[PDB]
Parts: sequence; C-alpha cells; structure tokens
Amino acid sequence: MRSHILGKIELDQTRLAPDLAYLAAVPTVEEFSNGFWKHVPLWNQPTAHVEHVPYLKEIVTTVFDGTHLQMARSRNLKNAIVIPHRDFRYFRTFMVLEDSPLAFHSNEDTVIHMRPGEIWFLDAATVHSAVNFSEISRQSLCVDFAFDGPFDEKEIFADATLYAPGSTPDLPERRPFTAEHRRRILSLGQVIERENFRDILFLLSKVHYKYDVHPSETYDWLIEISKQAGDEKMVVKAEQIRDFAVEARALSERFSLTSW
Amino acid sequence: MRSHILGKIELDQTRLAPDLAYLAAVPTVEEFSNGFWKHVPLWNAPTAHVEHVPYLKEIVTTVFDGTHLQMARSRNLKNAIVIPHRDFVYFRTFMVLEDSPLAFHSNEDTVIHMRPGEIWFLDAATVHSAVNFSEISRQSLCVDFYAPGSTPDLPERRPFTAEHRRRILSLGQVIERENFRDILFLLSKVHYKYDVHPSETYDWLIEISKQAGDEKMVVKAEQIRDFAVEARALSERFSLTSW
Ligand SMILES: [Fe+2]
Ligand SMILES: [Fe+2]
Repeated sequence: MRSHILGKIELDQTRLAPDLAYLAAVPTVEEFSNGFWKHVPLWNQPTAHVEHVPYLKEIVTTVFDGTHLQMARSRNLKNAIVIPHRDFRYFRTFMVLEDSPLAFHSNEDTVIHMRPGEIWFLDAATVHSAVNFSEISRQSLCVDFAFDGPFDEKEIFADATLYAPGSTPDLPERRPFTAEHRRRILSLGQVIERENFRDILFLLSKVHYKYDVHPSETYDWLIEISKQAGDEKMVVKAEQIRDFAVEARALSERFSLTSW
Repeated sequence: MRSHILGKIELDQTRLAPDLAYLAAVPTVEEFSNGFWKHVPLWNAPTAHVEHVPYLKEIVTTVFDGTHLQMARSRNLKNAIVIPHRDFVYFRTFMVLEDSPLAFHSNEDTVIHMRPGEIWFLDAATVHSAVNFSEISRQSLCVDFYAPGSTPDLPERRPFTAEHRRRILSLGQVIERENFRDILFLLSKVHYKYDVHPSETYDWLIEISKQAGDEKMVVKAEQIRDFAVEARALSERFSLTSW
C-alpha cells in the first residue's frame, strides 16, 4: 500500500526538548549501514526509558492503541543513507520529532519530506529508503501495529479525532532523469574497484532523492557499472545485493561486501 | 573562610531542563567516595557533549572569559559526602544549577548552602567538604580557570558541646573493621549541623579507634587524618577494606 499521512498532532517544543536530550544521551547497545543511526526501544511492555523523560510516553498512550501495537522506538539518523530495500500485514507509523530539512524518505515511486508532528503510514513490503544529507538531528518516533484481523487505518487511534487523512504532504520536486544522465552514472564503470564498491552503492542510492527515477534502479546501475568494469566477481555480487534488496532473497552467511 | 560568592546570574529554568536531562543520562563511568556522584567533561585543557547542552554552553561561553579557562565539567552528587580535606598545603568556581535543599558545602569554619546561579569561589588550600543528605539532584557546573557583597545562605549551626563529643565517642563500642568506613562518613557529617571544625572528624575517629582496642584501626585513622588534614600521600597499599 502507498505511503501517506494518517494525521498530525502538534508538538510541544519545550515540553519535548528534555525528551530529545535524554534520547540523544541514552547509550543503547552496539552491515550495509553508513553514517549515524540510533534506536531507543520504547515499547517492545514498556522499557526503562519510557518513564525516563516522558511526554512521548503521553503521546504513544494518548494518541494510539487498540488491543494491538507491537512496537515503538526512537529513530535518529544523521548524515546517512539506508539503501533502498523491502523488509520482506504489518502496519507501521513514523513521526519525525524535529525539523531536519535535508532529511527525506522514499517508497517505490515517491519521495517525501516528513514534517514535525505528522504521522505517516509506511509499508514494509515495498522498496523503501531513508536519508539525511546533513548532520542536523532527525529524531523520530516509530510505532508498528499488529493485524491480520482486518482493519481500517483509522482504528490505530485511541481517539478518532486525531485522524486527518487529507493533510497535504511535502513532496519534493525532482529533476527529470534523462538518458544522458543514466550514461553519465554508467561512467562509474571506469572507476569502481573492489575497495570502493560499497562507497559507490551508497552514492547511487542517493540519486533518486534528487532525480525522478525509481530507487530500485540503484541496483541495475550497479550491475551495469560492474559489467562495464569487466569484474565478474563484482557482477555476481551486485546481482546478489539486488536480489537481497528488492527480492528479500536471503544473502549467503559469510557474504561480504568487502571480501571477494 | 577563603571561599565566597562571586556574583549570581539567574538561570532560565526552561532552556536548562533539557541540558540537565542530557547530563543525567549520558554514560561516563568512574576510595573515600561514597553515595552517588557523576561528572560530565564539557571543556578539557570542548567535547561531544557541549553542543547537546546549548544553554549550559551559552553560559560558560559568555558569562566567562576564557583568557585562562582551564576547564569545565558538570558534577552531581546524591546521598553523598566528600570527607573533609585540603587539596594541598588555581581558581575554582562553582555554580549549583538546581535547588537541592539538603546539599551543602563547608570550608574551614563556615558552612554554606549554595543557591542556583550564584557563582562561588571555593578555596582548595583550606579544609573543605561537600555533601548531599538526600536524593534530590544537585547538578552543578564546575569551571576552573561580578558582585562580592551578595548575601549567601550560611545556615546557622547548633553548638557542639562536650556532652555531644562524649556521645560521639560512644562509637568506640561498635566500630568494627567492616563498618570503619561507614563510621568515617557518619562522623564527617556532624560539622554540617553542629558548630565544630570539620577536621575534628579525624580526632573522633582516632579516639574511637583507640577505645576499640584495634591497632590496625588506630594506624589507619592516623593515615586518614594526615592525608586529609596534612595532604600527606597514602600508599598504593592503602585501603579502608583490606586489613
Ligand atoms: Fe527497512
Ligand atoms: Fe578538594
């Protein structure tokens, strides 16, 4: 199902500053990851954190519910990109808590800029990605819901007035993706090496946020760049990464992005 | 006392709530110390912490002149007591950031109750102590490198009599090697409430140890008094738990 705003609660800045202070300092425990990302599980039965610097506690308790919501966590990301990929009826809500301008999300053909307070529905089964082109903080609250007991996206709210499904979204404009531009991306066939394969993967993954092209093409480009490079082991690895990212196809155990 | 107020500043208890929340959750990890204490390095002679503490950062930046700013950190203390000592035989200022009613500092012959925002100078050369008789947070900004006549809260202590001294030496009937430390910390607290020089803590401990008839206790007490009152260094073989 396509991504869309479910509603939009207003956020009490000062009442919420100390909660972000906490979350930023909580240490939590320690692949295809880059940059800074971080999670603080809030619901999993609460956690030692809930009580710790509240407010969000209120929100997830005053805004949502129903006998089932199987999760909840903070989720920050600075100067990072998570490559496009599908995770595999498992609802999932996302709410950014602060103003981070160069922070975006993508899902199949769309690119969105979440604003403070909006509650978005995101689908796990589709090809998605997230990014932060800058170091400005982007703390978010994420709440997943449990179903297969037939629903209406309204019934995730404990109070149905919060539900406002028509708020318009910030959909960034993207430049047309020309054929000249595709050929230039293929020019990386000249410079890709096994020691920078991973770096190129991350670079290609960024293109769709600015240009009008499906993000799954990231993988087609990488495979072609690989063939242009004449490196057979690279071609094979770029094909496995693509089968893993858009096909959920399990990657071998011992599979390594940096040991060919 | 050689310590005194250096001029207040009133804290914006709203830009400060989040910083306090930051300082309280960060991991930091860390002999005569007991209870709860935690320090957050801010400026060493600047850290990943400074920018997540916007307001605190503003204050050390503009209220202070770095033309000799050695360093600054945050120091918290709950149900804790720093035994009275003199550091040796620089310039330290201290600013409590929260109202913790049962948190006190003492120096030579007076006891102080720092109120939020005041900027104090604490002398390291004379016998000093700090304590928090409760759990109420007492987050403080310590900056090591203007209104002096400001009136400080200098609690008024009760008279320390010979009768009280005697009750105190009754501890000689219960001291044991396993509660020696506890009694040290208990004794260290008397001067906050009673008008008696903090150093006398060590004289009671020594007199208590002698009445106990435990020579290893007497020698230990002497070592603590020399370390605390005379700044003599203890061995690395020294311990309050290993006899
Ligand atoms: Fe995912
Ligand atoms: Fe000291």
